[PDB]
Amino acid sequence: HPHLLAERISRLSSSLEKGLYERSHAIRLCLLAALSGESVFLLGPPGIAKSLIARRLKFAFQNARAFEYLMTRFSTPEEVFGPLSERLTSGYLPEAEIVFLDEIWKAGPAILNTLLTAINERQFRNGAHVEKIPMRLLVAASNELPEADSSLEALYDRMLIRLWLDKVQDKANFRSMLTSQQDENDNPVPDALQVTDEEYERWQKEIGEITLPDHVFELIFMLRQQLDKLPDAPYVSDRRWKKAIRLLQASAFFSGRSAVAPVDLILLKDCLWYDAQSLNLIQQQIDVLMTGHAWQQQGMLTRLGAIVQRHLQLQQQQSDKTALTVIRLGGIFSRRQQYQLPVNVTASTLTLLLQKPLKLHDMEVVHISFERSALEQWLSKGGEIRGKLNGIGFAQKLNLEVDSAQHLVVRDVSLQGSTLALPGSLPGEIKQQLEELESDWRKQHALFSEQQKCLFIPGDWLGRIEASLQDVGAQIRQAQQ
Amino acid sequence: QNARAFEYLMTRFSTPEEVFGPLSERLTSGYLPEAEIVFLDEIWKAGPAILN
Ligand SMILES: Nc1ncnc2c1ncn2[C@@H]1O[C@H](COP(=O)(O)OP(=O)(O)O)[C@@H](O)[C@H]1O
Repeated sequence: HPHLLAERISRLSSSLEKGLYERSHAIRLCLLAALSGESVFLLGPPGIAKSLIARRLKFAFQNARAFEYLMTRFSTPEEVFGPLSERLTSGYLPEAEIVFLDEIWKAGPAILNTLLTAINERQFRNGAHVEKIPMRLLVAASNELPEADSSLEALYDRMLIRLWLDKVQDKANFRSMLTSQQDENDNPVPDALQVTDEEYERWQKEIGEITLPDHVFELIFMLRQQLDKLPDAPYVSDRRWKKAIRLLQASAFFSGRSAVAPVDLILLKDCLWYDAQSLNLIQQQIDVLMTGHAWQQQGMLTRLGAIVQRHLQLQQQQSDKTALTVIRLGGIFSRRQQYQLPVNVTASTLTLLLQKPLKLHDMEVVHISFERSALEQWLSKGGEIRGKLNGIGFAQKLNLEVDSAQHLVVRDVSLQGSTLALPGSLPGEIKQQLEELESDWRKQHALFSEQQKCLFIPGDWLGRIEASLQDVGAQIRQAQQ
Repeated sequence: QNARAFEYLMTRFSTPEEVFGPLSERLTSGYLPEAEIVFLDEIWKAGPAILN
């Protein structure tokens, strides 16, 4: 039964996208809010099918009445909700399933004060007594943004979904859209896919009963603190976080799942932002968490570094078995020219370990990576040589010299000798920790391949999650070589 | 030991006949005149009759 619900939801939105190109993220987002009792905000230039989406969602229900209205600076509440005689509200707002209000950032004060009570309570003041409003979806579109200190900020804080629609950009999708014969005022949804009034009231009870896992809630446990330490981060109150749980629980209910999935957190990119400055910060902070702390991407990166550090520690401890012999050469030269090993070493940026560690540049080091292009000139011509510490930083100058037993001695500030050595040709402890970390990467990748088929997930976001998981698996495979 | 609560959201459509109780002389059983702890959320939006 729960698995068959994802087929009907995926088939319902397929018929609604007939005639609307590059609008898949706008139709699937309005469908989730219509079946859960939420709202959706649209922002963009006038002329991007912002009014057709308000008239297409009414076809999914058996008994749904649409309402299109443009809020003006001189508009009166008697034209939106209905004029009084006791109020003739036949076919307006109190008895409408889907209402559309274009340009909400310019209405009168009498309309804005009454619009805040029709969302939190879904009631209307019909003169004396009050009556419920069966509003299933509230969509509002405009073009500009409200002021930072005005009376229009109360309605913006209550709107959960805030989408930023724009014009088309693909050339192939523009030719089919420019020449479309599909009627926008017809009914392209079959009767078998239309939901009834009994199914809408039953789904509202099963949404709040969705189990909340502890591992999925760990993402919001850390992402909430990231939006508070940065001054450029938008202010997200507790009312916005409480309404985001209803949208996240309903996203997995219509996808054939019983619990909240970590992949449903991508919908927060259109709910926390509020202007053009917060758009580049919300989409960047979520992308880091979705490619870091989501599928244990960043959790395995910091754990892999401990295995590499442990492997280098065991290599420098057993360096007394393999030394470093430097062969000599004949010829006629004024200086004692030395030659390196032939086929024994062929890498350019090879690493050389050491026995007793020293303090170079007021810091410790365990391995010094030299360059094959500069080692041949120092062993023959002479002079000074450079080299970075711990394989990082700039190539600093060291006190390298030759020894009596054909070895390399590195001195510091206290004239301390240290014979260098090269790493030999995997210990049992390193292979044990590497096998356990590789098993966690395969288990985490299996969870992403079982929940990515959700309908409320954009298509361009799948290319970044797959590329991030492949980067972690490619770094662990290089250490076991 | 004997404390009666009263949780009512103060809305702009609220009337004095609902917060304190409707009249018949006023049915104020379990409202505001006979309550130990009263809670009124959002008080900056009530009417002039309730504020007075
Ligand atoms: N991006 C788009 N893709 C497909 N059709 C579109 C698009 N933008 C507009 N249209 C078509 O243009 C018609 C009129 O749209 P309109 O209601 O003026 O948009 P808006 O409400 O944004 O001004 C609609 O019937 C719709 O089919």
